[PDB]
Parts: sequence; structure tokens; C-alpha cells
Amino acid sequence: SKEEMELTLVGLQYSGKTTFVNVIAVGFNMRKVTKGNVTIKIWDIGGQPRFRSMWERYCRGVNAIVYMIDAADREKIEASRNELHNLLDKPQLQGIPVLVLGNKRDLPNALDEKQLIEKMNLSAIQDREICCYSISCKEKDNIDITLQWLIQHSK
Ligand SMILES: Nc1nc2c(ncn2[C@@H]2O[C@H](COP(=O)(O)OP(=O)(O)O)[C@@H](O)[C@H]2O)c(=O)[nH]1
Ligand SMILES: [Mg+2]
Repeated sequence: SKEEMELTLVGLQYSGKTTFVNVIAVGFNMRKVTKGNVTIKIWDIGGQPRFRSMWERYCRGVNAIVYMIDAADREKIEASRNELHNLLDKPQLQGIPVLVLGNKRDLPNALDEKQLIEKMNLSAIQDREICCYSISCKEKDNIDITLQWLIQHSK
């Protein structure tokens, strides 16, 4: 039956947030995308240091948080891990499901799902449902399963 849901998309700069929205369809960009009888309102929020203080506010009240990672940029994983754990530590975000996406699977040296889970310390995240997929926006790889997970959280 016809529904609407809301997602906030975060993660470091260059991880592929805006690309992902483009494939599925600056400080902020809001877009609505319709899939599987569901209209998804997406907040694509900047990942540069100066925008990270606004992540919490944009995440409050959403159906799901999508956390984008450049899985091939291994140097940035530590920072990515830190920002994700710092975000999920904010009490007002208690219990919101999080989908962690290891983007750029098409590139040499891309971390797989196991490596992302371990290196991002996802297993430590206890208050909520958390999922992690390896994807390529460029080659449209594992985009379908990502959309299915999102739609399943339309509530
Ligand atoms: N090889 C590859 N490049 C990607 C992929 N997704 C995004 N990119 C590239 O990564 C760069 C940053 O993407 P963008 O969507 O601007 O990242 P944002 O800063 O998180 O919004 C751009 O050059 C994209 O073309 C992917 O799946 N594979
Ligand atoms: Mg962007």
C-alpha cells in the first residue's frame, strides 16, 4: 500500500552520497525518490568537517540512517569509523536503524563486508538494527538489495 519514508544520508566527503541518490533517482540536498510503492525523502548531507555538527539534527526522526563509506579509501576508514560511532552515541538517535554501505566495490583494494564490519567496529553498535552491504554506484552493483532493505524500513 502507498507509503512515504525518510532517510538521512551521511558519511565522509567523497564516499559517494550524492552519486548514490543520482543512481537511485554542498551542505544539504533534499530529494524524493519513488520505489516499490514507497516515496523516499532523502537528506543528502555534507560530510566535510564543517557540516558534521549538523548530522544529528538531520538524523532525528528519520526511518533510517544511511552511512556511506569509500570502501577503497582505506586511509579514511579510521576517521569514518570515528564519525559513525560519534553520531550513534547521541541519545536522541537511539534505536534508528542504520545501513552502512561500503561503496566503490568496483575499485581495486575495496574492503568487503566482513572487513568493513570489523574495521568499522559495527559489532559494538548495540542499541539498534545495523546492516552492512558492499555496493558500487558506478556499476549499479548491489543497489537492488540496498533499496529492498530501505523499503522494508518504511514502517
Ligand atoms: N569508482 C567509483 N567511484 C565512485 C562510486 N561512487 C561515487 N564515486 C565517485 O566518487 C566521487 C565522490 O562522489 P560523490 O557522490 O560526490 O561523494 P559525496 O561527497 O559523498 O557526495 C565522485 O568522483 C564519484 O564519481 C563508485 O561506486 N565507484
Ligand atoms: Mg555530495
